[PDB]
Amino acid sequence: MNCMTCQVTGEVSDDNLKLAGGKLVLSKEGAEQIISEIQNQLQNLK
Amino acid sequence: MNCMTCQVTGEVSDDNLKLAGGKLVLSKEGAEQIISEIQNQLQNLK
Repeated sequence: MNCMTCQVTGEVSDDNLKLAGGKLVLSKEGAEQIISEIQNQLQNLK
Repeated sequence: MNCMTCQVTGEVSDDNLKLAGGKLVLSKEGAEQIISEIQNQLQNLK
């Protein structure tokens, strides 16, 4: 048996987040704004 | 064609960052740890 858990921290959420692959270019502030979107999706799905 | 720049902020970097994809599962704290890795890749090549 297995479950969706964080490989970097070990936390398990029902709304769980996924690692990057590169659909569009962002800078330092763009990437952190994606993490605002990602952490907001974990907090409540849009 | 055109230069690489942030579509979310408008900033350009020499080691510019890229959007999500879905490569492995993380939680809220794991995804922000990827932000630490991402912003560190941009910051270590200036």
